[PDB]
Amino acid sequence: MKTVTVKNLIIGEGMPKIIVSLMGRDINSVKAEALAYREATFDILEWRVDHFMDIASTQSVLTAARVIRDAMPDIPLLFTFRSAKEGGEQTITTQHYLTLNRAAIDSGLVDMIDLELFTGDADVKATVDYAHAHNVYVVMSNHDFHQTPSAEEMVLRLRKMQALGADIPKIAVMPQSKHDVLTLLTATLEMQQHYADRPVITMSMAKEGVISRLAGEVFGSAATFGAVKPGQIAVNDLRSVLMILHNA
Amino acid sequence: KTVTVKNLIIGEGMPKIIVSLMGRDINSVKAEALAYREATFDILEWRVDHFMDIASTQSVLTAARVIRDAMPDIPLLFTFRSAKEGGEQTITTQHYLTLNRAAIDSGLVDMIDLELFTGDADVKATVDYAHAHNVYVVMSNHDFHQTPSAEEMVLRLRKMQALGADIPKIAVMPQSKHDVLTLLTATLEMQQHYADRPVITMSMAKEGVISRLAGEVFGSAATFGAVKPGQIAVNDLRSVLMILHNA
Ligand SMILES: C[C@H]1C(=O)[C@@H](O)[C@H](O)C[C@]1(O)C(=O)O
Ligand SMILES: C[C@H]1C(=O)[C@@H](O)[C@H](O)C[C@]1(O)C(=O)O
Repeated sequence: MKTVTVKNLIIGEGMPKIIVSLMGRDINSVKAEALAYREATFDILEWRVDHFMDIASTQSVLTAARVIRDAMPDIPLLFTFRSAKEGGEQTITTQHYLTLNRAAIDSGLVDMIDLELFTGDADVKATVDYAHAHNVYVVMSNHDFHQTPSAEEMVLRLRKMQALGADIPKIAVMPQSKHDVLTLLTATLEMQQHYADRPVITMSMAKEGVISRLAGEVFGSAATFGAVKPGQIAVNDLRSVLMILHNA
Repeated sequence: KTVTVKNLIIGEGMPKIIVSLMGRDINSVKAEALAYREATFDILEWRVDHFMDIASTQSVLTAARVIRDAMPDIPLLFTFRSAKEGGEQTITTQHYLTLNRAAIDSGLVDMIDLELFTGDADVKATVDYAHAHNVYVVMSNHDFHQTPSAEEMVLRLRKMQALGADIPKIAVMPQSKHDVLTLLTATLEMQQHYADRPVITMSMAKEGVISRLAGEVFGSAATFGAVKPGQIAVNDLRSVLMILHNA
């Protein structure tokens, strides 16, 4: 199990790491959230770039990145444009997605980038190599906000992410039943004990899936998503459960 | 259905917290019952198998009286766990039935524990005796070595319902991480497709801890906490159950 050490956070060891997601529609609103999030205790800051309106301007995007980086200079910073297709806030062409992600990478302002598995294999390969050339780590991601694929399909996707050079494969799926939550946990475990040689993040969405945000140390998810301000768990509550589990 | 003891409704809301009282003699039992008044929990289990002076029914019942004296309004479950199923000692079947009939008669306890594998005829006879005296049965099966198939566990929990258990209960020892999922799988199947009453399930040890926490999710109506591995301090346990319940 290779691990990813960012700043001094070690992902894939110990208790799962708590990610919070910062959403801002403009520079002022990113800055407001950056100030408010800075009071809070968590492990990784995800900047959800798809909420930012001025995405046509790479310079504006990089100004927003710099504000966040400067607000929390020591926090692992993850740059994420989530496509509408996978539950994001707006549409983007594959060429512009690549422009932003490459600009984030070569800016030096971010520690990790999110890259969607189903962007296209040539574009994903290329972008993984560029990130690695610039010492940025890749969280490769797939989300299904409608339903849960079979255990075997989910494992196939995570394994393809490893094959593509992902530092941290990630998958998030929507339960339609409690059975679906067991399927996601079963997929996580198979990955952990038969395939994973790097950290993997998995989650079952919504109220039904909350247990998957708590059970990561047990079945093999290396990070979880927490809220500063269904399924969303406040970071101090989240950390409480993770410690209690860890020390049992 | 649910099961109500002293206003505690088992089978609704958050999983109920059981704490076990474990004293080897009357001194220690009296001292523990007093200290246990300071903790917050839903159900008090008296683990009768820890008690050394076990041959004397009168001695056992006196220990029950001390407990009831310290905590008059707590739901009280009288449990002799045979060594076979993880307990501290073994008694004759006859004395096991004698001790349980004595607890039932005494009016001092609200529930008894009967082990499913005690024998079908003896089990039904005791279940009927309990209900005749308005005492509920937690029917139990524990495997401290391994985890049976989810199919086998569901079959056991259904067989407990068939013999009249008010609350079927299985606790099993995980050997693999998969074993923990298997227990959760059996739990969900029971609750959603078979259970017409509350059911308690647990995966033991550290590996199984999530099963102590996730009862609301997968269908276990109660869990075990400690006042003093895989054990969780009652206050910590309560904290986690509330975070899950209120999400
Ligand atoms: C899983 C979480 C994310 O993907 C974040 O980017 C998002 O802001 C919140 C989230 O969807 C969640 O906590 O359910
Ligand atoms: C399942 C639990 C019990 O049955 C209690 O009698 C015992 O004290 C503790 C227990 O074995 C547990 O919490 O694992």
